[PDB]
Amino acid sequence: HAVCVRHAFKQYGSKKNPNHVLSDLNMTVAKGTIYGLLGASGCGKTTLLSCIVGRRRLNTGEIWVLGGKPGTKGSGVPGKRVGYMPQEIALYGEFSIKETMMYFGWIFGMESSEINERLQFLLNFLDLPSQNRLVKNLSGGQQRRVSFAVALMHDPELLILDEPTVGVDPLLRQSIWNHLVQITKDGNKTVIITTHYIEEARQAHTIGLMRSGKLLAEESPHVLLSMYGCQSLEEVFLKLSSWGKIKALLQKNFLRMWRNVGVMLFIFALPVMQVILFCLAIGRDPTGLKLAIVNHEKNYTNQSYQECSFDYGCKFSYLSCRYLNNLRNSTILKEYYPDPESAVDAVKQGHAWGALYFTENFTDALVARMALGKDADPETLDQSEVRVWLDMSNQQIGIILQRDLQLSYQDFAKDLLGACEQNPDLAEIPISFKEPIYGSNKPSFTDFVAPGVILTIVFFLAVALTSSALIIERMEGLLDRSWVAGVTPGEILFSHVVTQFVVMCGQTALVLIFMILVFGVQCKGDIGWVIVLTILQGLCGMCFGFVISAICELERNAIQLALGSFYPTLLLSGVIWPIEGMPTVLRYVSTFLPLTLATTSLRAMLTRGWSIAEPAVYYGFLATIIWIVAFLTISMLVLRFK
Amino acid sequence: HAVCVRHAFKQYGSKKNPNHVLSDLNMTVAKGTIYGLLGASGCGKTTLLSCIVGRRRLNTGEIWVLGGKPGTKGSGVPGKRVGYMPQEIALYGEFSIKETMMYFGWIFGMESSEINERLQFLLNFLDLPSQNRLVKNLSGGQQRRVSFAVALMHDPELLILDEPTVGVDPLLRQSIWNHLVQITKDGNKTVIITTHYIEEARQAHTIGLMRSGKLLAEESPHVLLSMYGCQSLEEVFLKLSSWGKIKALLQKNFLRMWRNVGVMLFIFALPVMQVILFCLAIGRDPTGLKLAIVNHEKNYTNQSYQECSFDYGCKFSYLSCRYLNNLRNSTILKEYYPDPESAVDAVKQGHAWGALYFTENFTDALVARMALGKDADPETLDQSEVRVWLDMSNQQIGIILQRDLQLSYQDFAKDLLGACEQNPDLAEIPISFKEPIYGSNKPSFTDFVAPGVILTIVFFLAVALTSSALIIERMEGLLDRSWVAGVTPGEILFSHVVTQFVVMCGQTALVLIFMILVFGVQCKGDIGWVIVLTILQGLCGMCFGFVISAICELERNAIQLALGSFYPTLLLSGVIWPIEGMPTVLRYVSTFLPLTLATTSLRAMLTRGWSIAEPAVYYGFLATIIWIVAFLTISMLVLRFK
Ligand SMILES: CCCCCCCCCCCCCCCCCC(=O)N[C@@H](CO)[C@H](O)/C=C/CCCCCCCCCCCCCNc1ccc([N+](=O)[O-])c2nonc12
Ligand SMILES: CC/C=C\C/C=C/C/C=C/C/C=C\C/C=C\CCCCOC[C@H](COP(=O)(O)OCCN)OC(=O)CCCCCCCCCCCCCCCCC
Ligand SMILES: CC/C=C\C/C=C/C/C=C/C/C=C\C/C=C\CCCCOC[C@H](COP(=O)(O)OCCN)OC(=O)CCCCCCCCCCCCCCCCC
Repeated sequence: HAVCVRHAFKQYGSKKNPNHVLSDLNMTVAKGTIYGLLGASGCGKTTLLSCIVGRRRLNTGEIWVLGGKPGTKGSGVPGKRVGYMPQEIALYGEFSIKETMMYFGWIFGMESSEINERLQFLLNFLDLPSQNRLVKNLSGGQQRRVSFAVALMHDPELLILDEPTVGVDPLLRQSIWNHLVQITKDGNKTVIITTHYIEEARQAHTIGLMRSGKLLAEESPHVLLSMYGCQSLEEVFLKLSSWGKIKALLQKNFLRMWRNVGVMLFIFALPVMQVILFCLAIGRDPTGLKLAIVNHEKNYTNQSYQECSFDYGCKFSYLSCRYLNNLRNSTILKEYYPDPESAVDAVKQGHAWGALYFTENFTDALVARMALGKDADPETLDQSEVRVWLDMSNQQIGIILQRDLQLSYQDFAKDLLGACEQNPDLAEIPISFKEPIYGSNKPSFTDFVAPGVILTIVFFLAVALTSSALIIERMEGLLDRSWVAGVTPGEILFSHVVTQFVVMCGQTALVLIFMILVFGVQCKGDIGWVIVLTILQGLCGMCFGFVISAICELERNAIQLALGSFYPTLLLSGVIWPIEGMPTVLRYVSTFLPLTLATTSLRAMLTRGWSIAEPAVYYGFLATIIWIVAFLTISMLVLRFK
Repeated sequence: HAVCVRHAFKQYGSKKNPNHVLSDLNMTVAKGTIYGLLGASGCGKTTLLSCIVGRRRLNTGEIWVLGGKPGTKGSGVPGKRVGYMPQEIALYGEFSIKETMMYFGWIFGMESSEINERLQFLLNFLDLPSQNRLVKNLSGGQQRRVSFAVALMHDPELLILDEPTVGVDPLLRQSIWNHLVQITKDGNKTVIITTHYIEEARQAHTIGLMRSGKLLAEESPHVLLSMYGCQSLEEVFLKLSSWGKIKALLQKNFLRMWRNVGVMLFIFALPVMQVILFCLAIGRDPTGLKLAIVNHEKNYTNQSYQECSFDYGCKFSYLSCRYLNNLRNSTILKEYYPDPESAVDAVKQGHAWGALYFTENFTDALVARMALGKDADPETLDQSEVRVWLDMSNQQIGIILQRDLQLSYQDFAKDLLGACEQNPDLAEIPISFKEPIYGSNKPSFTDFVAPGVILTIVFFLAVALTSSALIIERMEGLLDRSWVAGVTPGEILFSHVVTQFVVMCGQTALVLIFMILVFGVQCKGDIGWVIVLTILQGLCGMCFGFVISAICELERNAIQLALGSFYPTLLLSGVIWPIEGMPTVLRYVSTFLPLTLATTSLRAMLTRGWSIAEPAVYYGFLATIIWIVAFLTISMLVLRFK
């Protein structure tokens, strides 16, 4: 007996809306015959076929297919001994017909010599175009013909065809039925055809009519016609009551990316462009700021000329052009106005960032202030000071202008004394800053954000790749077709991890080369542990794509959940601002987030050179390991009940 | 004479590898009969039906349906004079059956009173569940029946049914065919039914067999059988040789998103949550910074207690506990260590950010330095100074620590004199900063990024909503089904712009309220023009969704195209860092980007209170207007050659 289903029962949904898809179903399929299964809808037959192949399980009843229970190692129901043609075209695009044949033959263990003979025979028999034509370039009928040829290549002892000829040319239909008759006759082969056609399954040696989840009758066609006395079948029906699989899967995964230029540009040319733009735009010091200078010790000539001239040695000739000489040249441009009212007006518009206004007696009052110290009259204290009106609406620019205007006075003051043979240490505030313990006196903001950009690119470009791949592959029956072919779920998962591991290693090479070698972001720590931490974040990101793909069933719902969690964690992990800004209550919560302790750990490796032994460094390695385990437990728990 | 087709030549390709989908094709449909079209594949017949309806145009020949050419004057072919049932289920999910019938009835202009009678009749006739059940909750065999009911409800004079009986129970197929032969009984009605199943189109009055893009024979079924002598048709086919339509579309647009809890949360609850997290974590000043104080003038008791006391009046008792009282209590936490080389070990680890180290001779050396002047010996200048070893690996924390330590010395110095009846102005550097022209002396970074975050949320929440809505509709056949109902593309586009405009107004109100009324972000300028500019950036975002949806056809390629331009534009529009830091060549390129000049214009209206008359303000209005027109032009050119 090819198949024996006895007292099959099946339920769907919850108790609120029970669905008795199968109820007390009996079925028998002998060896060497064709068994047509004609049903009204398209659900009971598909559910029965899924129970036969082993995908589903019966609530009550018994099944004996090919010798033993489906998928129990007592028989080879999922494997080379069965031939499956799904209702949908569960084929791979971007695959030539020859490549599809090779992939499935390797999955079935066929040698490459016989695959070519079978391919040539099937191409000659099924009226198909050249083997090199990609499947995505074919029409619906040719795609269905290729899907039918896939189920015939390994010569199984049980064929399960789901509407094999729905719109096939009538001559081709006749040839197909003749071939099925030839292979099934006087042999061990069996065919089980499921169709909505009532009038095509006349050549089936036994017909089973489905209704209300049970077989109304099951007899030979002409026997049914004679016994019920009807001219055609419709009148009778019109009654009022293991390394070869992994190698095959590895060459499929990499070839599914090479034929998508959009995918390669998104996961290999976007990080390179993102890193280039970040290192050129973020963190650098502003370097074009303009200042309106009103020097009343010199005559006004132009808005771009002042003839600031003085004597370098001594005698303190001007001291207003001498201060402006020490001003830093890279970030401040000098503009000249003849009136403090005319210079403040420029600031009130977008023509300057500040005003200076040296008074006409700046020199005399400044010398009389240093010489007569600790008892200077209020008149001197008012005529010897520079009056700066600043535009402090921008925080970072206001910081630079205040820093560069007070720092230039220190150099100016260290030049006045020292040119008259005095020590320059007399012009220093008692608060003296010694050599920094870490870093330097001129830090950069792009060194603070660089650790956060590296981890965010790797983490969230693996959530996108895994969720998209495992969802579009599951929705078109590609996973269910290869499961019947004999590919265990462990082998499906192993190949995805290896493929994703290699991809994330290429991204790590590109991101770290451009950040460090080209744009000169310092790495004072161990380069070996930076590579390990970046990769561990990629695996943690990949494990989050398992959660998303186990919850969401549509692409549009997965991207909302991926983007709905990428934004909040970016603003709480301290990538673009120090973690010390948040309140104490909000600082506790942010620590437990996936990327918070990993960004802190990477920032200490690069900016301070700390090793793995430091508590602040290995806390970012233990935090990723916990989240890898947590993301796997949640994903496994979701699949348990759903 | 309903449909006449003469010499209908239609071809697909680019004149290099042409596909002849149609050839010399003559076809006449007599009024008052049932016509079956029984081709093999599913593309030639579908192409012919699309030409008949009016969707497409031919290359040669004439098409004459119901009086005149389709889609032109002289006929009502696209409208209420035809009834179209597509090959795919083109129904709306999240719609009850009653709501679907009301929607399609309003499209055809029938009164809501007589829609009920048709609904009840069709419900009873087609054996369907209660009208309150959602379409998505129906099975696959009931959605086809609902589609058939939709195609039959307004009582047209020409029914074009595309395989209405795929998985229908025979007891219902008989009733459907009886209804079909009953309505078209010596009347004005015609049915054009196209099937792959030859045996079921026997009841049709006329049959046209299609092959290779032409009709092999077109005669009565019994005449076809008799003239060739065959018993069934299978052997014979073996031939080796406006208001009301806009109102209806607005209800459907506002009900599609109200019935999707995921969509409501993404576009209404995520912008609110994003604004809260940004205003609580980004831009604020660090607060818990710890310092390691070494004070050799006092005894050492604990790591948290030092018993610092002095005399407030005069005589300068300790002057090292006096300076520490002026330290800012908010940002600096004081810790005490016994040795100068022991507190540096705390900084080397993560237990502090700096060290202070007041010497044991600090009080006597400081009072002997300020009381001497310019003649202090080098020994005194070394014993009267505080030595700070800072951790400058963090740029932002390094600024606060240096600013607070230098500022506290000014308040300390301004307190020494003033308590001894001296002029406090004596303790000032000549560089004196007057009152800022714009802003205050303590600017906030979150005020710099807030104007850039408002525009980014609104712009990219419209690219997401517009691209997804217009891609799901087109790929599911819903756009084409309503076009045959008479809904002009002008009314589809007008009702979409209205739907998005109302949504972007609600988003603007939520973002502006949670930013200004709560969290107190300053708004100096006019609030009337802040709302206008924010909405104008929303319309530019929607127009970018037209370009994406007209270029991409799959869901996943629009996601990558949208994200592939979101990230590069964020790093070039000066949202998170001043645009003055970028190199000059990159600065010129960035000003032409969609969001650059708009962010600058909104920042000036918020932080300085500038009006529309300032060039820096209305340049952001001009750039948004120009990019709106450019985006609309690009979408039209793409739709021309595609
Ligand atoms: C995917 C996961 C990750 C993707 C790869 C990640 C690349 C690597 C990481 C890059 C980081 C490096 C530099 C970061 C520094 C940036 C500073 C910042 O972070 N700024 C902050 C603040 O400070 C920033 O301004 C605030 C920002 C957020 C703004 C909101 C934008 C939301 C939309 C984004 C674009 C559209 C995407 C299309 C999805 C369509 N969806 C839908 C489908 C179907 C339906 N339907 O069914 O209709 C829909 N309905 O609605 N939507 C529907
Ligand atoms: C970085 C990691 C951070 C944290 C780690 C982890 C925590 C654990 C993972 C936790 C995720 C949590 C809950 C997911 C649950 C259940 C979804 C699956 C059930 C059904 O929800 C349907 C589809 C999917 O159902 P689907 O199969 O596709 O539809 C049927 C198709 N025929 O869900 C969707 O769209 C969700 C769309 C998310 C919108 C993103 C913006 C969110 C803004 C803030 C949200 C505010 C919440 C307020 C609560 C209001 C309650 C009414
Ligand atoms: C904010 C404003 C920004 C800029 C202002 C703009 C002015 C113009 C905007 C122009 C953008 C438009 C069209 C671009 C062109 C053409 C795409 C559509 C044609 C055909 O591409 C097929 C499908 C579409 O076909 P599909 O529907 O998916 O398949 C159907 C199968 N039958 O496109 C896709 O793969 C989208 C996947 C995008 C990948 C993102 C990568 C981001 C980093 C790129 C790095 C540098 C790239 C260098 C180019 C090298 C070329 C080898």
